[PDB]
Amino acid sequence: ADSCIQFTRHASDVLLNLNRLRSRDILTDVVIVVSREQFRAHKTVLMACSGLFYSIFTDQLKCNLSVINLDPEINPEGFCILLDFMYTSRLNLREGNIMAVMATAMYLQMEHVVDTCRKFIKASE
Amino acid sequence: ADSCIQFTRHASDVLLNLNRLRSRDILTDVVIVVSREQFRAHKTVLMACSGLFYSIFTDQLKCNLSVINLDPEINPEGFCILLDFMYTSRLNLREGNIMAVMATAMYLQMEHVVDTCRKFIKASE
Amino acid sequence: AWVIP
Amino acid sequence: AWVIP
Ligand SMILES: CC(C)CCn1c(SCC(=O)Nc2ccccc2F)nc2nccnc2c1=O
Ligand SMILES: CC(C)CCn1c(SCC(=O)Nc2ccccc2F)nc2nccnc2c1=O
Repeated sequence: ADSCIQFTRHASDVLLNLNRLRSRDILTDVVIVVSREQFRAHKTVLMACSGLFYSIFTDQLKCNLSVINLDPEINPEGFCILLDFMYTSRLNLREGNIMAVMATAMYLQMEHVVDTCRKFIKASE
Repeated sequence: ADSCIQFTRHASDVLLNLNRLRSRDILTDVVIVVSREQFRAHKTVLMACSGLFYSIFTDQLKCNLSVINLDPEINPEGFCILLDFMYTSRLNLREGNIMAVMATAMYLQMEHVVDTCRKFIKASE
Repeated sequence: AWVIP
Repeated sequence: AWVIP
């Protein structure tokens, strides 16, 4: 209907509660492995944020996997920063991590993050 | 870190994509039954929006159920309106459905919705 | 909160 | 969009 009312803070509150489920390890259904590191997450949040995870979890065989191994060139800290961004909207971008974050965002197909990284690099430059 | 940047539209974009997964029936993992009607959804979105679903899906036995039957007094249209609100932030509140929506929101433990219903009822009256 | 979207 | 939160 065109007659709906909207609760402004709803989407933010849902995301905060999804991140609280991740903290508490509630209903997490996949482990992402990045070299020696493991990260537990919810497949639906990953698919909602990343073109790569959308492709993986819509594949008729990979949708059933409980462990996904990323390419060994992916930096675990870069992945951790992007997983935190998926669950919070906040990106911990620093001079010391920007190249790894940008490369990880390119691989995960997260264009907005790639764009801000490119802008911060261009400004320095 | 206190040095993060934030993407304003991220939470809204995640919620829109979760609702697109629900439309496409991708990764839905529970059927909610409300009398003669069935609704497919994602347990994590339900838990993030409703105190009742948080309690159900954190219970060590009920977390494994693929079907949850609601109380027969719950109106299916009222539930449909609240499920759409969970996935979109928009509440289709109308004179013809407000009592059912309020009763359903009380049962699902969705206090903000109960509050707006009470306000709209008080204004009429 | 609530608004007209 | 990006902002300082
Ligand atoms: C707007 C954009 C910057 C969001 C991030 N994002 C995403 S988000 C994954 C996505 O689109 N999920 C999805 C799609 C349809 C229905 C339900 C869904 F959950 N996918 C991409 N795919 C290819 C290239 N780039 C992107 C990219 O930047
Ligand atoms: C702020 C409020 C109005 C949101 C709706 N809401 C909720 S939302 C369910 C919830 O809290 N989820 C959750 C909690 C911790 C960690 C992860 C989570 F996903 N729960 C309630 N519980 C009892 C009474 N009222 C409410 C109520 O109004």
